Amino acid sequence: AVSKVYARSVYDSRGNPTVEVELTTEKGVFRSIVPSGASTGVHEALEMRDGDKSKWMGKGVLHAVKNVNDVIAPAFVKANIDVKDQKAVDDFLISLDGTANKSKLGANAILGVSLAASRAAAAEKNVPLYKHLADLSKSKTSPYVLPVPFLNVLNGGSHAGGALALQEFMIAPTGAKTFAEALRIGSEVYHNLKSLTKKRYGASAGNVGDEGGVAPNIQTAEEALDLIVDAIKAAGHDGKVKIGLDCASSEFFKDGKYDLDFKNPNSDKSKWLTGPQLADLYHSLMKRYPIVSIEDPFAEDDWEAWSHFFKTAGIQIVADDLTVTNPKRIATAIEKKAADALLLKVNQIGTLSESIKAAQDSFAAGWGVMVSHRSGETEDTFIADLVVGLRTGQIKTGAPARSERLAKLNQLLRIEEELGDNAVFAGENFHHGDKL
Amino acid sequence: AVSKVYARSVYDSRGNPTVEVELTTEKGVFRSIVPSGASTGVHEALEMRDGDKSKWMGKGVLHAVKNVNDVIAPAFVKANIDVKDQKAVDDFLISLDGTANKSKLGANAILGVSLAASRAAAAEKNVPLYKHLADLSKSKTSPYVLPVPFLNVLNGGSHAGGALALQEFMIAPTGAKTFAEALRIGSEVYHNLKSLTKKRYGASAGNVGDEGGVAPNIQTAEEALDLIVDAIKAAGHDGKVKIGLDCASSEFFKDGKYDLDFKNPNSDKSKWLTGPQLADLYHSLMKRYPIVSIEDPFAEDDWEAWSHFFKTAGIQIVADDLTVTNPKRIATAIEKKAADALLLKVNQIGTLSESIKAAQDSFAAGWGVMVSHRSGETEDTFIADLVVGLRTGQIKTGAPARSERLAKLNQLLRIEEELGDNAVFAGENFHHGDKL
Ligand SMILES: O=C(O)[C@@H](CO)OP(=O)(O)O
Ligand SMILES: [Li+]
Ligand SMILES: [Mg+2]
Ligand SMILES: [Mg+2]
Repeated sequence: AVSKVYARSVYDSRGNPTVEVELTTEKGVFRSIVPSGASTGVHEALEMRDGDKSKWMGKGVLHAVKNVNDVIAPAFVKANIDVKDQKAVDDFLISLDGTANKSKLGANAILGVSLAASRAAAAEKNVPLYKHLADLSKSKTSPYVLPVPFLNVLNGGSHAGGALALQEFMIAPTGAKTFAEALRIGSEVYHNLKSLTKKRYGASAGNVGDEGGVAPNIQTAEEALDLIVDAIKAAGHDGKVKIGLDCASSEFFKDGKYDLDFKNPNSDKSKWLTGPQLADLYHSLMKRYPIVSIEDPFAEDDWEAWSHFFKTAGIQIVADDLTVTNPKRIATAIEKKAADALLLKVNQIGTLSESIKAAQDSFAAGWGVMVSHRSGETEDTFIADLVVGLRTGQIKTGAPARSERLAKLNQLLRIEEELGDNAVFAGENFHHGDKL
Repeated sequence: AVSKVYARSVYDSRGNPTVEVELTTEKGVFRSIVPSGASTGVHEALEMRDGDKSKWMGKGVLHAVKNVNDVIAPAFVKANIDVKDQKAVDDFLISLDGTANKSKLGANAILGVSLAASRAAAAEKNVPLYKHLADLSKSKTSPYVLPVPFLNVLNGGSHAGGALALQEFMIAPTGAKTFAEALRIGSEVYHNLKSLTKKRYGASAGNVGDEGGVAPNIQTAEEALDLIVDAIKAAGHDGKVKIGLDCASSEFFKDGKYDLDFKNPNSDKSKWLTGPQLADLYHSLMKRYPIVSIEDPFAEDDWEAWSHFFKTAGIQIVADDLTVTNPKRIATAIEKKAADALLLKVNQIGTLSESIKAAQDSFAAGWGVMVSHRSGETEDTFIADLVVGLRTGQIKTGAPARSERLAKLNQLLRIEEELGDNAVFAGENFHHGDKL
C-alpha cells in the first residue's frame, strides 16, 4: 500500500535545515519532520550533515534527504511492508543502514520514514495517532493519561546567551485538575515571570532563548529560582506549581570536574566543582525550592556520581544524555541504580520501535518516562500523540511561547477535549502515570 | 454540506489564548486558528477578549468561542450555505453580526469560520488551497508567483531597549532565482547577523523577540543599517538582498509630532518633528542604504505627511495602520496618493472576502500588496496559500526563526515544489507580482 516515500529539506525552529518525509498510501500522504538538538549527548545516533561550507554554513541535510529518496524509498516501496507492523518497518530500515549508530544512512534519514509509517497505519485503522501508539506499545487506554507539562520558562546554558550554566528551569503545574487548567496556570506564571524580568533586568532580559524561555544575564541558579518563585506567587498559583531542572551538566564536564563559571572562555580554574561538591549544591537548592525533578545532574559517563546522589535525592532523577533513549545504556543505568526516569527522544535512537522499547524497559524497571522535544523543533506534533499513547503522565515541550512548542501543547488540548471522560490528568502522580 | 461548526480556545506564539475553529463537511474536518497583532490601528475590526482579570490576565476568548458555538454554528448550519461561494459565506457572517466593526460577535469569532470554509471549499473542489484562493481572487495562474520573503532580522522601537525608535528591519533576498534559494540566502544572512550582534553587543544580544529577530540596544538608525549591511557582506550575498523598514510611526507620534526618543522618558519636547522633517531622515537613509520598502513612515491619520513624502520617495511605500486592510481607508489613501502598497492583515478586516476585495482594490489602483503575519501568530499556514493565491509577489511573516514564522515559509517551499514549471519567483519585480 505504501506507493512512495520522499524527502525534502525544511527549516527547524532556529532556521537550520531539517528533513521532512512524506509517505503515500491509498489513504493519503503522511508527513513527518525530524527535530534537532543543541545539547546532544556523545552517544546519540548520527545526525548527518552536508558539511558544504558555502550552503547553510555546512548544515544542509541534502545527503540525508538523498538517502531517503535514492536509498530507502526504492527499497521500502519494493518490500511492500505493512505499515501497521511498526517492528517490521523499523527492522527493515535498521538493516538497510547496518550500523550501530545509523552512521551510514543517518538517524535523520531513518526517523522520518519510521514516524510517517505510524501515521499511515493510524489512518488505515481509522483511529487517532495516539490510539495506535497505545496499541503498539501495548499501553492501558481506560482511561488515557494526560501529561503534566514541564514548561521551560527560564532558558540558560546552550539554549540561550548570557552567563547561566543550568540549561533549563521548568515549572510543572501538578496541582491543576485538567490539562487545559495546567496550561492556563503555566502561561499565567510565564507572563508574570516575563514582566518581573524586564522590571528587574531591563527589556533585553525579556527576549527568549531557543525554547521560548526568557534569558536574563543571571549568574546563579538561586537568583533564577527566586525570580521564578516570585512569578508563581505573583500569578497567584503558589502551591499548585512545582519546579524541574535540566542541568545539562555534560556541557560543562571537564575531568572529574564541573564548571559553572563559564560559557566564558577564560574565567576560572576555580569555580570548578567536583561531583560531591555539585551533589551538595543540588541538595541546597532542594531544601529551598519546590523542586520535584532534576535531569542530568551529572555527566553522560560519570556513572559513579549518579549512583552516589541517587541514594539520597528522594525526587525524580531524569537521564537524558546518560541514556540517550537507548535500551542498552538504559540497562546499565537501571543496574547501576543511577536514575528513575528516562528522558525519551525518538531522534536520539532513530526509530519508533527502539523508542518504545526504551519506554517499556524503563516502566519495567519501575521508572518514569518524560517525552521531550529537541531544542531545534518543528511544527510537527508527533510527541503530543506519543506521550498520550505511552501513558507516561509527563512531557517536556518548551515554554508557552514559540509555536514549535505551542503546536504540541495545542495538540494536547484537542486530545483532552476529545477523550472527554476517558482521560485523566496525571497531576501529582506524574512520575508513574503508566501505573494510573 | 456543513454538518458542524465548532470553536475552541488555543494559544498563539506568545502564549496568549486565541480561537480555533473546526468546520465539518462530508469531506472531513477543516480548521482555522486566528492570529492576533500587538501593534494595531484604532480602526481595526474588533477582536473579542473576555476582560476576566482572573484568567489569562483578561485575555480569554471564551466569549468569542461561545459566539461561534452558540450563535453562529446553529444558524450557519441551518442556512445550508455553499462553502465554495465565499461571498455568500462571508455575507452571511457579516449580517449575523450587524456592526461596522464586527463588534457584536467579534472579528476573531467570524474570521475563524471564514478561513475554515475556504479550506472546506478547496477540499470539495479537490484543488490545493492556493488554487481555490486563486479562483476566489480572479488571479492569473500561468504562471503562479512565489513571493519575496521580507524577513525580520532586527527590531527597535518598543521591541528593545536602546534609543532607536524605528521598529522592524527586514531583509528581502530579491536577487535569488527561486523561493528555495531566497530562503537559503535569507537564513545565511540571519545567522551571520546573530553572530555579529553577539560579538558587538554581548551574548544576551542574540536572544530573540516575538518574531524571531534580535533586538540589541542600538543608538541610531545608521548603527542598525550598518550592522545589517555587514551581515549581508559577511554572508557573501552583497547585491542580492535588499532592506525593508517598518517604522510603526504612530509609536512616537506625540500629537504635534514625531518623538524619536519616545523611550525618553524625559521627553525632549520641541525637538519633536513634523512630517516634512522626518521625511528628510528617510531620504537621507535611502541614499546611503539599499532600502526598497518603507512601512508606516507617518502615523495612521497624519495623511498630511504621507502625500507630502510620496511625491518624491520613489520606493514602495507601505500602508499598515493608515489603512487597516479596510476598503474605506484604502480609497482615501489611493485618493490622497499617500502610499503604493497595502499590508494585508486578514484579521484587521475580519473576513476572507473583504481581504480579497481590499487586495483587489489596491491592484486596481496600481498598488502592491504585502500579505502579512501578526506578532501573535500560530502554526496555521493560511497566509502562505493566500500570498500565492493572490499573486502579490511579497510577504512579511517574520524572521527565519520560531516556527509560527517558518511554518509559512516551509509551506511556500512545498508549494514552489508542487508548482514546478507552473510557478515563478517574483525576485526584483516584487512590487507588482500580480502583473507579472
Ligand atoms: O537538553 C535537552 O534536554 C534538550 C531539550 O530541551 O535540549 P537539546 O535538544 O538541544 O539536547
Ligand atoms: Li539535551
Ligand atoms: Mg536534557
Ligand atoms: Mg507594521
